[PDB]
Amino acid sequence: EVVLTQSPAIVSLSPGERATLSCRASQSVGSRLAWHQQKPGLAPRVLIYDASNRATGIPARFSGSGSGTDFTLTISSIEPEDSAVYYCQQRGDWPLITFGQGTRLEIKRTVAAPSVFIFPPSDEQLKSGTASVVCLLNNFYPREAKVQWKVDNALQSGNSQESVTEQDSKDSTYSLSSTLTLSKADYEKHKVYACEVTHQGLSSPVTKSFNRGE
Amino acid sequence: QVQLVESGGGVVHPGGSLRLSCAASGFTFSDFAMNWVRQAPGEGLQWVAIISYDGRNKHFAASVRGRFTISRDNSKNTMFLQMSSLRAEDTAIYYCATLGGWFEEASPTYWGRGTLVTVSSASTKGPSVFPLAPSSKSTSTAALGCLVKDYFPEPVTVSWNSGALTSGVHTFPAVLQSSGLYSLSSVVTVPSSSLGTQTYICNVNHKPSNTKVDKKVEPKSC
Amino acid sequence: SKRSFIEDLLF
Repeated sequence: EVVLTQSPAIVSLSPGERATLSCRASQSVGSRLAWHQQKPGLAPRVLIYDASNRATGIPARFSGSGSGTDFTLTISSIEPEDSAVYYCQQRGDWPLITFGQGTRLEIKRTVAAPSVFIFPPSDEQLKSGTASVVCLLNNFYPREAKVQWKVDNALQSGNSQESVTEQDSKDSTYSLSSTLTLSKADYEKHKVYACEVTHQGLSSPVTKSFNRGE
Repeated sequence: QVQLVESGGGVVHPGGSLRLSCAASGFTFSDFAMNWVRQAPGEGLQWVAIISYDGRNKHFAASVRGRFTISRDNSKNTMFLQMSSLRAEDTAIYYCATLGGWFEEASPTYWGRGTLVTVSSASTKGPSVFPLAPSSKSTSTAALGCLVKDYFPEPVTVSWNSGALTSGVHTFPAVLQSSGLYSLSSVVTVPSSSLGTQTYICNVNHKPSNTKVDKKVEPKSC
Repeated sequence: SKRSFIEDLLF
C-alpha cells in the first residue's frame, strides 16, 4: 500500500561532494523508514534505520532525515566506494513491507580513454563451426562508449553483444567487452576484422583490427 | 557473526515447483519475523513474503499469493519458501531478510547472501571454455582471458590461478545469447615479461551443471 | 502469548 518513490533515478557526482537522495511515501510512515545499500554483485546491506540512525559499521558521512512523507539520505564526502544503488524501505505497514524503486549513485572521475584489445577466435572454437571475436575496452570513464565492428570495411549488426562491468569501487572506471559471433564459413571468407571505438577520451575514433592469418 | 544463507536455487520448468530454504545462525532466530525479497536480473528489490516469529501469521505479495507457501522451524533456525506454478516473472535472485519489525525501536536488519531461481524450459548445459590468448594486443602489460560460452543457467564463477591472481581481473556480466544460452568472458592484465614464464589457468566453476573446467591460456605465437 | 495477540491485529 505504501508506495515509495525515489529521486533522482541516477545521480553522478565527483568525490568529496555531497549527494542528496529523496524517498517520498504515498502515506505517512512516521520515522519507520530505512535505507539499504547494494553494490551490484553483492547482497543489500542496511544503511539507515528509523530514518536517521546509522547501522553497524556505517561511516558518519551517511545521514538520513525526514518523517511522515518526505525523507532524505545525505552522503557528505562522497568516496569512490560509494558507487552503489540505494533503496528505501518502509515498515509502517509492518505485515506489508515495501521498497522504493532505487536510486543509483555514480562517481565522477577524470576522463579516461579505453585500453582497446582485440582477440581473434580460437582455432578450437573454429572447428565447432562458430567464430567469436572479442573486443575489450578496459578501464575507461565515462561509461558512454560506442563499439562498432567492421568486417572488410562493412559495418556489422545483429551479430554483436556487449557487457559492461559495474563501476569499480576504487578507481571508478568501467570495462566493456563486445563479442562478434560468426559462422566458421563467414569468418574464413574475410580478412580484416576491426573494432571501432568512439569515446570522450579519444580525440578521434580509434579502430582496432586484426587480419586473419596475418 | 550473524549469518543468513539461502539454498534451493536452480532452474525450474515453467509451471513447476521449487522449495527455497534459509539457514540462520548467530542471532535469536525465534525472535524475528522473516521475509523473502527478490530481485529480477537488472531490477530493484521487491518484497515477497513474511512469516511471523511464532509462525502462525503469514503474508504474501499479491503477485505470488495463492502460489507460494511459507514455513519456519525454530528448532533448526531454518525457514522454507515453497513456490509453485512458477512463471517467467518469478525468475530472480531470492534473499531472506529481517527488515526491522513492528516495534517502536526497530529490530536489526540482516540480509542473506541470496539464491538464484531461473524459470525456463531450457536444459542445464555446461560451459565451453575457450582461450583468449595474449597477442600483439598488448600495451607497453598484456591482456589474456577465458571465453565461457553456451552454458545455462547462471551462475559461473571464474578465478585465476586458483585465486592467486586477483589484481586486474575483470569478469564481465553474463549475456543471454540468441540461443537461450549464456556467454561470459573473464580477462586479466599481466606483465608481458611473464607470458613465456608464468602459467595462467582460468578456473571456471558452473555449479548448476556439475562442471569445473580448468583452462590454461597460452600466449599466441604472434 | 502477548506479542502474538498484537501481531494478529497487524496482520
